[PDB]
Amino acid sequence: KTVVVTTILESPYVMMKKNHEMLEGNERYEGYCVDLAAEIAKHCGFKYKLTIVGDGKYGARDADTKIWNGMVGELVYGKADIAIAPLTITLVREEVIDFSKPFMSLGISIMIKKGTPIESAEDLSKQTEIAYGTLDSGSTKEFFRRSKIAVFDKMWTYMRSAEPSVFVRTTAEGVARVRKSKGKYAYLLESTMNEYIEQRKPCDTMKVGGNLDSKGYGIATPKGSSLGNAVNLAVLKLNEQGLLDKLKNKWWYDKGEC
Amino acid sequence: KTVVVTTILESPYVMMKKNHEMLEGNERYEGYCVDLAAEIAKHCGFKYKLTIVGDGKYGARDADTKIWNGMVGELVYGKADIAIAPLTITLVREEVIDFSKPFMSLGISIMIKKGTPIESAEDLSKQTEIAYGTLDSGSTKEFFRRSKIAVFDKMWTYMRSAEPSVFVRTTAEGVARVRKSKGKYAYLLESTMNEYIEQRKPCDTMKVGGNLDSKGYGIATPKGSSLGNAVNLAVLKLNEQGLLDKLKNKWWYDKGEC
Ligand SMILES: NC(=O)COc1c(F)cc(SCCNS(=O)(=O)c2ccccc2)cc1F
Ligand SMILES: N[C@@H](CCC(=O)O)C(=O)O
Ligand SMILES: N[C@@H](CCC(=O)O)C(=O)O
Ligand SMILES: [Zn+2]
Ligand SMILES: [Zn+2]
Ligand SMILES: [Zn+2]
Ligand SMILES: [Zn+2]
Repeated sequence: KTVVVTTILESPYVMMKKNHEMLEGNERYEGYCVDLAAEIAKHCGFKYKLTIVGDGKYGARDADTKIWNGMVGELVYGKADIAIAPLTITLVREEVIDFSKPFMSLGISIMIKKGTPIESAEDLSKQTEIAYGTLDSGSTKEFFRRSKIAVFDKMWTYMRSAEPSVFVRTTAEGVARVRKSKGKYAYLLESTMNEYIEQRKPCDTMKVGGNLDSKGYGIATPKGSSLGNAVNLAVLKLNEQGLLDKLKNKWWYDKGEC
Repeated sequence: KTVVVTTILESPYVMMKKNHEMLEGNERYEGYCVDLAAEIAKHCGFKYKLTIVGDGKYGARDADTKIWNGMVGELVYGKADIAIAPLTITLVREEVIDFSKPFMSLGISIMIKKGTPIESAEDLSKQTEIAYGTLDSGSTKEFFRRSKIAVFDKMWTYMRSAEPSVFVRTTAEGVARVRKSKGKYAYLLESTMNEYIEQRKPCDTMKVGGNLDSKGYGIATPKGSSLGNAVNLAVLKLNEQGLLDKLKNKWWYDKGEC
């Protein structure tokens, strides 16, 4: 059976090839997770189809209904067999889906427009002139809502009540807002994405301060999928062989234009 | 039932307290893994006894007999219920034991005596005046014994054939060898241990170069153990509370004396 892979359009993980209208199926896409999907499928011995998550979301549970959206939702409700995307391993997600060992490390980080007078999360929390926000329906927002760490809870208190809204629906929207706002919007997003964007034209953003936490992305499968075990062994093999490092280099740094 | 925890004397993960005499059982020990064990035990709801691996090794499989030694062997042969130690997640181990998601990241690194004229692994490989080696029965030696990277394979060819032997039985022996060889021995070990030692008196070693790979330590249980699931959930939770970040600062940065 063709394994249905859910993923998300997020650079440089999955992107539309420039001539994708003349290509078919998996060939329409390129990027880190496209290359990785090919390798996981080869080492696990399955055929597969890449499908972009319909609602364009990573995955969170609605607080009132308790329905999961995004890629998590496609797995939970049986629409996809596997997710190969920059999907963060979290405890609440682990209650409903399974994750491989992580294939890439990351932490929450701060993106500013160059010259913004902020060097840290503590800096951000202590002022109001520069607004700051995070992506909707993702692990970064949930991180702040739940955190018991003084500085991060102070940030949550501000963000949840800030008007106009400081949350964005896609990473690209957040990045554009940073670039537009003349230094008055900072964006909280994962270090991997922050680092990619810093090396992309117009080279007008940068990552400041240390990461706020330390986690990783995992390949996710529905609970009790037969695929879980083989996928995990494939991730370990590819790490040890050096593939993951090679792919990071290909899509981040060899890709660099600043 | 009291859970038998296997671990290994390795700073700053598990150390006999200087002062101890009036202490018994688990109380004799201190360290990152000692603190982590107490947290895992509290979140999983079990009592436990810390035991130091009998053969003082992490664990490797004998090529001729296929018997596993070290902490891995203690799990495989049913001599302990769980290992809580800086035990590297590897493909060959995952075939015989289960690991939690990683609780700490590390990479292979180079330790020199300060002033040694080496800045990289490439430097080591291209010369012969300065000897170099690694720990026996651990993941670092296997890394080299398997690597296809030109520089690392060149290092392997040298190390496996060097006389006298460049391999050591314990990390402490490796560190002593660096300290007392006047810059003529360099030691390959994990970044975590290297960075700890660099901030300890006599402050005469340092980490040079970047890491050679990127991996993680996991909590290990015997295949199919009934502890596995609860332990993984606990590592997830401790990470998201930040407790793991807190213990890292306690045992690395608060321990600095240089
Ligand atoms: N390519 C790689 O080597 C990346 O793999 C790793 C790794 F080896 C270690 C870590 S430590 C950070 C926490 N480990 S986790 O991401 O599996 C996690 C996430 C949330 C709760 C508990 C544990 C990270 C990597 F990505
Ligand atoms: N990687 C995140 C999405 C990005 C973010 O939340 O910053 C997740 O899995 O939800
Ligand atoms: N962490 C290693 C031990 C130290 C080393 O090999 O450098 C292991 O689990 O085997
Ligand atoms: Zn391959
Ligand atoms: Zn004593
Ligand atoms: Zn606790
Ligand atoms: Zn033998």
